[PDB]
Amino acid sequence: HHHLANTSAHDFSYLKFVYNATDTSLEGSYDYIVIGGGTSGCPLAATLSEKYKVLLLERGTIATEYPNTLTADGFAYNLQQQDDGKTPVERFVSEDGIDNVRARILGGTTIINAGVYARANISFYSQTGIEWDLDLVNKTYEWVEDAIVVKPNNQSWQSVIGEGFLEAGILPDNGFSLDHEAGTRLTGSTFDNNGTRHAADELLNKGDPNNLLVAVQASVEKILFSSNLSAIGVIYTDSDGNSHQAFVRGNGEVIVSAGTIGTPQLLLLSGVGPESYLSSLNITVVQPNPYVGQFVYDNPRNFINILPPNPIEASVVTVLGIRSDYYQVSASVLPFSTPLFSLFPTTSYPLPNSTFAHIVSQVPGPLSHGSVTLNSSSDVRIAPNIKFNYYSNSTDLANCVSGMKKLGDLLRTKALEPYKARDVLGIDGFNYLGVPLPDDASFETFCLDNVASYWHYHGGSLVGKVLDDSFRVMGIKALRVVDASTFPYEPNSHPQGFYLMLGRYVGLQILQERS
Ligand SMILES: Cc1cc2nc3c(=O)[nH]c(=O)nc-3n(C[C@H](O)[C@H](O)[C@H](O)COP(=O)(O)OP(=O)(O)OC[C@H]3O[C@@H](n4cnc5c(N)ncnc54)[C@H](O)[C@@H]3O)c2cc1C
Ligand SMILES: *[C@@H]1O[C@H](CO)[C@@H](O)[C@H](O)[C@H]1NC(C)=O
Ligand SMILES: *[C@@H]1O[C@H](CO)[C@@H](O)[C@H](O)[C@H]1NC(C)=O
Ligand SMILES: *[C@@H]1O[C@H](CO)[C@@H](O)[C@H](O)[C@H]1NC(C)=O
Ligand SMILES: *[C@@H]1O[C@H](CO)[C@@H](O)[C@H](O)[C@H]1NC(C)=O
Ligand SMILES: *[C@@H]1O[C@H](CO)[C@@H](O)[C@H](O)[C@H]1NC(C)=O
Ligand SMILES: *[C@@H]1O[C@H](CO)[C@@H](O)[C@H](O)[C@H]1NC(C)=O
Ligand SMILES: CC1(C)OCc2cc(C=O)ccc2O1
Repeated sequence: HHHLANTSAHDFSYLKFVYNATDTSLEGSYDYIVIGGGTSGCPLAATLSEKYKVLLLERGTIATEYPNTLTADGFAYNLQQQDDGKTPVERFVSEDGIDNVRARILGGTTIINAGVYARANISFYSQTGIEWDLDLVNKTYEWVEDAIVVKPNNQSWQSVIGEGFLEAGILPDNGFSLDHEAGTRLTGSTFDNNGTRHAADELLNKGDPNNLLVAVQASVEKILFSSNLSAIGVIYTDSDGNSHQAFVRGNGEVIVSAGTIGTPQLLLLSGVGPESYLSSLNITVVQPNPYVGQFVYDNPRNFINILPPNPIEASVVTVLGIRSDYYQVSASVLPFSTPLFSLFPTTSYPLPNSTFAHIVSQVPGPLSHGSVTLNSSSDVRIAPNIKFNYYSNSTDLANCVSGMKKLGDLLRTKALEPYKARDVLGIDGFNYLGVPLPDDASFETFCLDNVASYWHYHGGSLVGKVLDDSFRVMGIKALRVVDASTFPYEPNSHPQGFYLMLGRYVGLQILQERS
């Protein structure tokens, strides 16, 4: 952990090569175009720029425009803020009826998230069947961590929860570790010890400023193809609504890094997707693939909220309780009168009047899946439909049962006993905001009725379905996808670490292949 970042201001040096998409001089040929300046997109573009001319296209603006994105304290503000179409948080509702958000900003979801940093479960690599260069994976983790990851300071609530998890039998004590392993640990954070947010945008600082150009408020509308099927370029619109073209040249490539929602949307809009679905919308099929926008996953979040009789200190999540069937954390939260959109699954949820502990469990996988479909066959700014089918798979429900029973165990610990309003023997001694924990039937109803998004959604452009083991779109030359659309299961409890790593790792695979 010699390599970890220090406390330091958010580094915006890269703004020297960030331009408004209104600049027509950006139009032309590049070696690489990366669509979406997010978690995977930024480190991929920075890596490619070491040797090649790169255009990164991001639909959102720069984080300096929304200062509440740059601190731990600002986290709530971004979810409370109304979505006017320009804000870094884009609000949506799944067809399941569950409120949710995605990022719309340079840096992607790393600019709005809860900061928790972990490496992938070391078993993930062989699970995929991809021939990963495991030494390069680990060096690439250190390259991310060196830039943006700290060892968090002590926070009283995280220490309480950590003692609780251990007392509740989530063993062993792993101390401070970045690794996803069974047991309780302090993990890394992309919030520094001063509360400054560090994010994927800062990895642009590792790019070559002579080779990397970033266009912001660049809404990529279509992938352009040859007339040997190859991606050749993009159409993108600017904030005034004027259109622009950029192309790749020679052995160059287009990479889509537009996220679980944005990637399948743009593939479908560009005629890459299920023949009968695109034909039904009169979208000309460039490449039939029955799986674009299929196998879209949202790991369930289930939770209780306790209202201690004495104030607790607010904390960022740093302490994790990991089993193979559930991943658990808790945030301590200040009261608010404006709700944090998607913290609770609907807008009709009680407001807290005092500090509360949000105590949560995450279902692994999950095994339930749904799909992304177009709402508009022409306009990328119109959000696609998304459905996750929470708990349609009974293994997911069985796992939520186990998780909720373990949160029961946690509330019974000596660790949590001081946070009860009444010194009675049972967990009815706590005061709850919303529904308290309840044989399995009542745990099942609790799981089904009170599910929220963990925000760790993934899928829609899966390796083995749409992509090969090199992240290439099967049947198309010069087109890759690198982002959370690529895997049907989580790499770990907190996937930003994996997707930051993946952007640079695939960039290095691209540079090697080209040698
Ligand atoms: C509120 C919240 C909290 C979270 N907390 C954590 C946590 O603490 N730790 C953790 O590990 N994970 C966390 N996650 C999950 C994790 O951050 C995400 O899974 C991950 O960042 C996704 O990376 P991505 O590259 O797939 O997408 P993104 O990072 O969202 O990148 C996609 C980018 O593409 C852009 N875009 C989309 N369509 C287009 C288009 N057509 N043209 C141009 N640009 C486009 C978007 O604006 C965006 O910037 C959280 C998620 C949320 C929503
Ligand atoms: C780009 O320029 C337009 C005016 O042409 C302006 O409205 C918009 O805010 C600018 N966006 C950025 C990111 O500078
Ligand atoms: C990669 O790092 C992990 C710790 O994150 C370690 O368990 C593993 O042995 C390393 N693998 C290789 C091939 O070095
Ligand atoms: C597609 O176009 C045909 C005309 O060629 C029309 O009959 C059909 O209704 C159209 N479908 C859609 C969904 O636009
Ligand atoms: C790590 O990954 C493998 C799935 O490949 C799994 O068998 C194991 O449960 C996972 N462990 C944890 C603690 O998530
Ligand atoms: C577009 O979005 C709304 C959800 O807000 C939905 O009711 C409507 O039917 C959608 N249109 C299509 C074609 O899916
Ligand atoms: C759940 O998931 C697996 C696919 O992984 C499948 O075998 C099983 O049939 C599904 N279960 C239910 C209850 O649908
Ligand atoms: C938003 C708030 C209140 O603080 C951060 C937070 C983070 C996780 C991530 O594992 C889950 C829940 C949560 O709650």
